[PDB]
Amino acid sequence: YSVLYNLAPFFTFKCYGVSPTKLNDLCFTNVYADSFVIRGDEVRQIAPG
Amino acid sequence: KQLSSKFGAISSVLNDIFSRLDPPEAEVQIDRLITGRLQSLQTYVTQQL
Repeated sequence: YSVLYNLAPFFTFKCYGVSPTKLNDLCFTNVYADSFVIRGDEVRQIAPG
Repeated sequence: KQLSSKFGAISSVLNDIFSRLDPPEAEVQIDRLITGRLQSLQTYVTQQL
């Protein structure tokens, strides 16, 4: 997660339910990556509630 | 059984909160957990009295 948290080649990185600082410390089973493109007007909608 | 209460948090273990969540609001989460357990202890002490 150094390329995601420590380094920022991507415009916006935001974590809601997990700590972005300790991403490398946690261990989980699997991740389901969803890749899709939104225009800049509706990118705010990617958030719970 | 009072140690198993989340008290509105995401976990019942303070180590999990410290190693899982961002410290600037993990401080508030730990404060809420300890004040809930302190209130439970106060209620138990009043019952004992």
